[PDB]
Amino acid sequence: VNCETSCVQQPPCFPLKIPPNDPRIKNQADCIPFFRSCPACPGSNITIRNQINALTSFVDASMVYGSEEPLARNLRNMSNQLGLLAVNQRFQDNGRALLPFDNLHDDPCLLTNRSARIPCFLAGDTRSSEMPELTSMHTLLLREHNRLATELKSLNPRWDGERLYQEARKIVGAMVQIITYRDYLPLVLGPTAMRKYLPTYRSYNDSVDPRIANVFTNAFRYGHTLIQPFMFRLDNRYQPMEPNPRVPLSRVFFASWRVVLEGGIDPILRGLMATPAKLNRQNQIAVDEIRERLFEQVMRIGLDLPALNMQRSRDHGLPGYNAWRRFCGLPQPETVGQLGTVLRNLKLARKLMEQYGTPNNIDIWMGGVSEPLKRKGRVGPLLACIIGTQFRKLRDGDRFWWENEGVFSMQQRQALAQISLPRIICDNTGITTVSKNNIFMSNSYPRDFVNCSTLPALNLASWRE
Amino acid sequence: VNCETSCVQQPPCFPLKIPPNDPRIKNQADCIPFFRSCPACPGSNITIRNQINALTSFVDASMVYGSEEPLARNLRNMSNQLGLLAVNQRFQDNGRALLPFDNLHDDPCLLTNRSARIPCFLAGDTRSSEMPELTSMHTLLLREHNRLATELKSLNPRWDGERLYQEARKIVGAMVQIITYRDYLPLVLGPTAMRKYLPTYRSYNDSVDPRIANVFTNAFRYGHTLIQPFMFRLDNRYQPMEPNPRVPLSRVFFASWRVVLEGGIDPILRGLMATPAKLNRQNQIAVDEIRERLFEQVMRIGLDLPALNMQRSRDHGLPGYNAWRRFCGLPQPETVGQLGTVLRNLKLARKLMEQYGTPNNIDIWMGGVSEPLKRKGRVGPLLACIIGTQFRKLRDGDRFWWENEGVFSMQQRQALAQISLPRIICDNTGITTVSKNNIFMSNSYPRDFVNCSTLPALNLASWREA
Amino acid sequence: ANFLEHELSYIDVLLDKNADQATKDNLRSYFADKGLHSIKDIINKAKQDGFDVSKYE
Amino acid sequence: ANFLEHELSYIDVLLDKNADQATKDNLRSYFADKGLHSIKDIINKAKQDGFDVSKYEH
Amino acid sequence: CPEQDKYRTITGMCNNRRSPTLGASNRAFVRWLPAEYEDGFSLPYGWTPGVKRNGFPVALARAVSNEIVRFPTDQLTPDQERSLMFMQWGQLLDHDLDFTPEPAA
Amino acid sequence: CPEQDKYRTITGMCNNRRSPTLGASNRAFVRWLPAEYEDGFSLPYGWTPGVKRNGFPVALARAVSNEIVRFPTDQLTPDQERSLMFMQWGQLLDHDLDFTPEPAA
Ligand SMILES: *[C@@H]1O[C@H](CO[C@@H]2O[C@@H](C)[C@@H](O)[C@@H](O)[C@@H]2O)[C@@H](O[C@@H]2O[C@H](CO)[C@@H](O[C@@H]3O[C@H](CO[C@H]4O[C@H](CO)[C@@H](O)[C@H](O)[C@@H]4O)[C@@H](O)[C@H](O[C@H]4O[C@H](CO)[C@@H](O)[C@H](O)[C@@H]4O)[C@H]3NC(C)=O)[C@H](O)[C@H]2NC(C)=O)[C@H](O)[C@H]1NC(C)=O
Ligand SMILES: *[C@@H]1O[C@H](CO[C@@H]2O[C@@H](C)[C@@H](O)[C@@H](O)[C@@H]2O)[C@@H](O[C@@H]2O[C@H](CO)[C@@H](O[C@@H]3O[C@H](CO[C@H]4O[C@H](CO)[C@@H](O)[C@H](O)[C@@H]4O)[C@@H](O)[C@H](O[C@H]4O[C@H](CO)[C@@H](O)[C@H](O)[C@@H]4O)[C@@H]3O)[C@H](O)[C@H]2NC(C)=O)[C@H](O)[C@H]1NC(C)=O
Ligand code: HEM
Ligand code: HEM
Ligand SMILES: *[C@@H]1O[C@H](CO)[C@@H](O[C@@H]2O[C@H](CO)[C@@H](O)[C@H](O)[C@H]2NC(C)=O)[C@H](O)[C@H]1NC(C)=O
Ligand SMILES: *[C@@H]1O[C@H](CO)[C@@H](O[C@@H]2O[C@H](CO)[C@@H](O)[C@H](O)[C@H]2NC(C)=O)[C@H](O)[C@H]1NC(C)=O
Ligand SMILES: *[C@@H]1O[C@H](CO)[C@@H](O[C@@H]2O[C@H](CO)[C@@H](O)[C@H](O)[C@H]2NC(C)=O)[C@H](O)[C@H]1NC(C)=O
Ligand SMILES: *[C@@H]1O[C@H](CO)[C@@H](O[C@@H]2O[C@H](CO)[C@@H](O)[C@H](O)[C@H]2NC(C)=O)[C@H](O)[C@H]1NC(C)=O
Ligand SMILES: [Ca+2]
Ligand SMILES: [Ca+2]
Repeated sequence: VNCETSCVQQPPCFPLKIPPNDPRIKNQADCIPFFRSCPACPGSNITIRNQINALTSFVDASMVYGSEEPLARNLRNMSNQLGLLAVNQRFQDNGRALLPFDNLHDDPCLLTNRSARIPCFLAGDTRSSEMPELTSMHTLLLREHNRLATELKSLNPRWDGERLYQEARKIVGAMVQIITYRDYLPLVLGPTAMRKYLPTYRSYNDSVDPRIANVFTNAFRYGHTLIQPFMFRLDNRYQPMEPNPRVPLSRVFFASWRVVLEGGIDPILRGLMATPAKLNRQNQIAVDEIRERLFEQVMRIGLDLPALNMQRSRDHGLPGYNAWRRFCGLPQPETVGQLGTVLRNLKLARKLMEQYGTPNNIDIWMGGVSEPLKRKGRVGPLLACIIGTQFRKLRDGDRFWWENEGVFSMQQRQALAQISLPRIICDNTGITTVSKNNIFMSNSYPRDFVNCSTLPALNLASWRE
Repeated sequence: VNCETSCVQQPPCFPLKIPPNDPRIKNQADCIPFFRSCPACPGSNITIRNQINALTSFVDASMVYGSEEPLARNLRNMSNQLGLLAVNQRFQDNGRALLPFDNLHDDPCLLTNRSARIPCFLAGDTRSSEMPELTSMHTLLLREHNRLATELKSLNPRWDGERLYQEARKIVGAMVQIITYRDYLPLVLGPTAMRKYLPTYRSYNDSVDPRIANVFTNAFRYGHTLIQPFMFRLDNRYQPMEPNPRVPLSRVFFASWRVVLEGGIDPILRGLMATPAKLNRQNQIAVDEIRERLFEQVMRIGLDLPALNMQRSRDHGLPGYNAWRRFCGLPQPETVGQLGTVLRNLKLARKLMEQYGTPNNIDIWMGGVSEPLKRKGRVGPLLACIIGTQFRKLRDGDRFWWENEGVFSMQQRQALAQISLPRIICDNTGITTVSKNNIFMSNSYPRDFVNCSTLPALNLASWREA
Repeated sequence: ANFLEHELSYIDVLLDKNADQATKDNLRSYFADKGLHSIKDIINKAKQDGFDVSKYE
Repeated sequence: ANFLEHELSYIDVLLDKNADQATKDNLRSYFADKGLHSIKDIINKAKQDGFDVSKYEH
Repeated sequence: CPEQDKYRTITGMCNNRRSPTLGASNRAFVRWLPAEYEDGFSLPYGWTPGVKRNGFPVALARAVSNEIVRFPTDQLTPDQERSLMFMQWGQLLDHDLDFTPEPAA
Repeated sequence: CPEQDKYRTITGMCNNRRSPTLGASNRAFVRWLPAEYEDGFSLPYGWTPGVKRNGFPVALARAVSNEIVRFPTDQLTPDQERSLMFMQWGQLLDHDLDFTPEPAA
């Protein structure tokens, strides 16, 4: 009944059973912990179970600002009328801001080092501290808000705290929108699927449903295939930082301490920019730092993120692979030979047939990440359909989409078109040399790196009253 | 608060307020009773409210057989192994079966004629007694079941009760399927929409959702426009039956006594076959017997079925007209002039705009029934889209669709292709002259009538199991 | 919940001494599924539900 | 639910004698929305939730 | 759901083997469009006095009936090309397809 | 739903004016396909021992992971044309979009 310590299968626990000849877990009476997701309609014999989204579906930077009204108030600096977000009041990063600390029941970040007694961070989403690279991205956007607010006040002295926070939030949201749809998604879907699932924006459509589909919570976990087994940190010459430049991830999960003490966010960001991602390969899907040692520092046993993915699929009642191919207009393989043709791999086909029996029962994440990738993309046809379909609904179904008439002026839009994640680092960190062009493709120092001065800033001239 | 007697608006009640200058209800403090439909997830702040279908979406003759297993058992004659449905034990119709009587806590039928003390009937659906014409059709299908079971027993003597029942049920289900998609829906949609929404059947598709859509519960009430204000009864020369050949509908709702004591189902069926439907017209939508006197004999006030339809759609959270046109790929008029073009009627467009302000708020039933009818159909393009779309899913998404490989043999399929509703009436009543061609178009006696002998029966030879 | 009028004819078959034993067991089984186990239970349930059982002795 | 670490700095502004009174009313109002009406109620909530408020008493 | 079936369930269950409630009795209707309620999730338009729908007053359903639907019944137009059976079969068919329960008192 | 507004709500509410919960927080996911549960409506595949899915035993997720996903970490292939920031922005973006609550302890 306590899903963390028992292996008993009784609500709300759906523990993963252990096969014979597991490489890590020898004991078949053990399990991997799993809580079924909260039902929309607790207790019902009539409804078909469904899970809940605790956030706004929209790309509105809710991970910065919160998706619930109390939390949003708590994240704000209410000691002034400058419309700023709260910053850590105990520690700083070479003078720059850090996320405030949260007050949790069983702070997992405290169970990581213990000596350092550094609690978890507080942010718009609850997972700010899961890996320090994520925390550095939260911290960056927090600082960018406070930058924008400061500058807007300076430019519009008459403006109060509400107006400031709101106007800055509007910009932080639009910056997430632009990075996401201009620089990122085309490198996930590839050119052909981008043009197919995300044609040039026209206008808002009050009849497009902007909800997140159940299936997207599992299919967007494609990015678990990109996760490298170390966290990389670099000095001001983009050289390894000593003494510990390559931390195994099993020692980075929930490690808020590493941010406050082991040099702040500047090193981590440099590392993200100059280190390549892992490539998905059909024989190299995900690594053991998440497949064997996920959250080992804060739990009884280490977890298998891939297997969690596949248990969740089942907890959420997701149809299998072939059903999703039919949905997306893709051929549905029945035999092992036909699955070989779809995967360009009769070996992987055989392996999936040995486990699943039919291509119909293949779990979505597994089938999805098995598929050969699209040209210049990092997902295959199935996953590109699901992901592409969803991001279109979040653009066309968003009343406050940055390009929609009435959200920004033509002048304001012209200014925003110059934003770039590189500049945001230039503007909010101690880093003076950053990636170029697509930050998501640039990955080699020094070849792919430029000086900050060579980059245009965001002109807030159009935000004068 | 009892929604039947209170006009207070407190859950679960959503009473219809009365406008000033109501032609019928002079008392503005009065109201029309309405219970909101039961929520799937009662009490939730998180889910978006939705209603429940208590029946099988499939065209499976569930109104004969029941949609719940206890009820289905109770509908069966369990005193022998003949696989029959239970029949009335007190009354017959010139030798022939009636539906048994139900035992209700509050039985509205008993209120229609207090002296005759005839309760409501028991059937697969709970509404069989609402109008004697509906009861006659339920009675017919029950009889057809017992005929088929009898004949199958004769043909396959070793078969037990369960086998008989199931095979007869399977046939009655296919008979409803065939009448519905061969004879009925083409005269609802018209040929253009039929070819668009109901192309030739291919095979079962386990990926087609066969659920009823919320909107369909409101949009299929199009048929309220076809309702005539009398029940017609005719004798065995197809001449008016005395004393009362034309009974006002407000005196036939729940009036089971009329079937039992005023001469059985043969005159009611004759009436159906040899009397026109009402035509839907833009200035003649629905009649006063359902707009002013619905169930007036069995409640405190007469109801307004059209108004109920529109309150219900609001209860069920349905989008308005223009949202449904967008859904169906149809133009969405903004202005009164554009609504006039879409309705081919500027006067009605004005009337709808006077009430609703925008075509976006027109309730779906009202917008649906306002549309000019498709050629050789009796709905317009929006209702034809909704209704066509639904019945496509009910066919393609049904594993036991009669034409699906493995449900019937090829021989059994050829046999079923002969069935017709007129023959069923011949086989189960004292009527020897019935409608020709499409029963649904044939309507004038004697021009459109034939002798039963001219009609071929259902041959059950391919049901023989050696 | 409620006893049905046509079920009274089933009470007649149970009290028919010359009716088939297999027929009686099929009906007892029908009623046993509805929670009525003896002929007394069945007649008593019909009374509760408004029927007149005076011709049962 | 739980008192937050950064809210301790708000207790400092309230107890700053030389601070702006409009600033103090903004904060009183912030805490009054959370159900905390007096400076005592605020300090006595922070202690429950794991913080030290002795640096504000004897 | 039994991997073998000769006849249909009474409840409609197991018709669809992958998703065996679909079409069965006592389940929710399917939604082809997101729902439209006064408060977002529960309340019907017309519930609260003064609350507009999409910027316009909600018309009383009985007013809409009175002003658009009512007509003089002796002027009714018979359908040359449809029998009364055509209406009756529709009702009988509706009763194979849908029944939306309401609380009792 | 204010008929006029300048900024977004925190909850996402009123973003769509016709259907104002759409995209708001603490609302159910939308289903693009009918759901697939062991018992039709709630139980997950693999819940009950010996219950097959569409005619075949349900694979332990950890078995699938062991056989299909596991690889030697020293073999890992760097992506020439994607930075580590490309994975990180995905996670940050995931957290703008969805979070599926579970009970605690
Ligand atoms: C068995 O039936 C299923 C169910 O389909 C339905 O069956 C009947 C009831 C039909 O009358 C009709 O009502 C319907 O087709 C059949 O599966 C369907 O197959 C179609 C065709 O591929 C497929 O449509 C494609 O969907 C994708 C995914 O997005 C869709 O769903 C989301 C849901 O919210 C929507 O937001 C979205 O708008 C869309 O509806 C979509 O990407 C495809 O469109 C893109 O590609 C097209 C070209 O490839 C292009 O023309 C278009 O502009 C887009 O770029 C869309 N394709 C087309 C041609 O419409 C359904 O999703 C799929 N659904 C299901 C439930 O499986 C199935 O074929 C049939 N099988 C057999 C054996 O007959
Ligand atoms: C605003 O967006 C609306 C939604 O747009 C969707 O999402 C965006 C992000 C894009 O992906 C977009 O391409 C998507 O469509 C959009 O409204 C939509 O418009 C389409 C096209 O008119 C409508 O599709 C039509 O639907 C009817 C009804 O059947 C549908 O529902 C049933 C049950 O759910 C399904 O089984 C069907 O597969 C359909 O999904 C169909 O009858 C119709 O097709 C028939 O007619 C066409 C034309 O002759 C033929 O080509 C077909 O073969 C068929 O014979 C269409 O499929 C869709 O319902 C509608 N959705 C909504 C929400 O109303 C709208 O147009 C956009 N507005 C603007 C101006 O941008
Ligand atoms: C004699 C003919 C008909 C009626 C008497 C009658 C009555 C009703 C009533 C009272 C309702 C409920 C209204 C409410 O919102 O409270 C109702 C609903 C439905 N109808 Fe009616 N109807 C008669 C005739 C027809 C015909 C000819 C129809 C269509 C061809 C038809 C349809 C429907 C449908 C589908 C419903 C909804 C059923 C549900 O409970 O979901 N009716 N009718
Ligand atoms: C350092 C990188 C990442 C993690 C650590 C991490 C961890 C998780 C965990 C534990 C889950 C929950 C699994 C479960 O079913 O219990 C999880 C879910 C989701 N991920 Fe993960 N993830 C890391 C990295 C990524 C990247 C790069 C993603 C996208 C490109 C990504 C996506 C997601 C998504 C969308 C989910 C589901 C979210 C929800 O709660 O709805 N993750 N991740
Ligand atoms: C709210 O904003 C104010 C103003 O920026 C912050 O005040 C600064 O706090 C830092 C760190 O404690 C001090 O070194 C500065 O001297 C302060 N500046 C001024 C001008 O007062 C305050 O810390 C913020 N509060 C929160 C909770 O973030
Ligand atoms: C746990 O956190 C402690 C607290 O900072 C880390 O200790 C510091 O490590 C650096 C680098 O070795 C030393 O220069 C400091 O003097 C240490 N501080 C103190 C006060 O101990 C420690 O390294 C962390 N644990 C691990 C395994 O890294
Ligand atoms: C079950 O079927 C039997 C046989 O058809 C029915 O018995 C007949 O009932 C009628 C009406 O009471 C009698 O006139 C006949 O004499 C009976 N025939 C025989 C062969 O006994 C019986 O009524 C049916 N039971 C139910 C509940 O419908
Ligand atoms: C109500 O039911 C009674 C039967 O209890 C009907 O009375 C019969 O009416 C017919 C036709 O007028 C007479 O020939 C019968 O002799 C009457 N029977 C008895 C015993 O009274 C009555 O007409 C029904 N309907 C009305 C309009 O009240
Ligand atoms: Ca969001
Ligand atoms: Ca049915």
